[PDB]
Amino acid sequence: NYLYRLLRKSKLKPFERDISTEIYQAGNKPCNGVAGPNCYSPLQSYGFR
Amino acid sequence: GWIFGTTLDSKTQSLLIVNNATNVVIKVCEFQFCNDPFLDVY
Repeated sequence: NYLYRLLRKSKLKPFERDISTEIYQAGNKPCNGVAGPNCYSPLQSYGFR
Repeated sequence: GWIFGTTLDSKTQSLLIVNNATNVVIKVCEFQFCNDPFLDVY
């Protein structure tokens, strides 16, 4: 349930939030909603044990 | 009234001030606006 964002286009200004979950792309080929090659979901899990 | 944000309708939370002769509704939520933002009267 506890998630973090590891990929973003730019640095974040103070006291702002980013709730939207979209497919992040770091290349020329668009993801188009498919988490395939060069496509990563930004919300990653901690996984505490 | 005034509208602030990055995009509209969804995908980004948007500031929203609506003024009238009675109150002021400032509200940072998603909401629904079309491509022609206007307030209907009747």
